[PDB]
Amino acid sequence: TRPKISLIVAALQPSMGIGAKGSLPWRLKNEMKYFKDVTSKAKDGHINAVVMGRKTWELIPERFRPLAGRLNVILSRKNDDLIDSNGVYHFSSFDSVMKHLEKDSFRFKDMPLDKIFIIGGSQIYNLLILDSRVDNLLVTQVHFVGEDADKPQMDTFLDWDLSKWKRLEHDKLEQYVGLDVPRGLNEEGSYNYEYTMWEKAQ
Repeated sequence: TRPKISLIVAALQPSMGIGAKGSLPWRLKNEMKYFKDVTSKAKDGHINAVVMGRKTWELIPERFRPLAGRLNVILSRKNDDLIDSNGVYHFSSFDSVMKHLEKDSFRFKDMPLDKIFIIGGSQIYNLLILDSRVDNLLVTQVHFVGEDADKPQMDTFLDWDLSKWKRLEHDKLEQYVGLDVPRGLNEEGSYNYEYTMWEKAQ
C-alpha cells in the first residue's frame, strides 16, 4: 500500500458512539470543513481517495457527489467491482479495491494516489479498523456539553482497542494532512471536539 491509509471518524467521549441508529446526532459545521480540507489536500499532481459504504454514499446529496477532487470508492457486499465513466469505483471490498489500485501502481487517471481515507461509517469502520494495512486513525474526539435531555443515545460503537494506538503530536497531524489545524477543543453549540491522529504499535 504505497499510499497511506487513514480511517477518519468522529467518536463521542468517553464511550465512542459512531452513530445513533444512523444519522449522526450532530451537525458540526467546522468538522465538515476539516473533512473537506483533509480529504482533498494532496501533493501537486497527486490525488486522494475517499472510501465509504453504500449507505454513506446515499446520504450525500446529489449536489455534492461524487465528492469533488477525490477518487470516490463505494463499498457494498455485492458490488461487481466496476468503474463508471465518471471514475467512481463500485467495489465489493476494501481488499478488492486495493488489489485493483495496486495493479495500476496506485494511480487514478494517471495521477499518483497520495492518501486513502476510509470515511464509511457504520458497517465498514468496524470491518476495517482490524485491517493491518491501516496506517493511522484520524479521530474527531467529541464531547457533549448540552442539557441532559439533548444527550445522544449512541447506538453503534467504534470497535477500538485502547491497546493498539498511540496519539500523535499535533505537528505530526498537520504534517500528515498538509494544512494548519485548529488545536485544542472546538465548541459548537452543544458539543466540544478536537482533531487527533493515532498511529500503531511501537
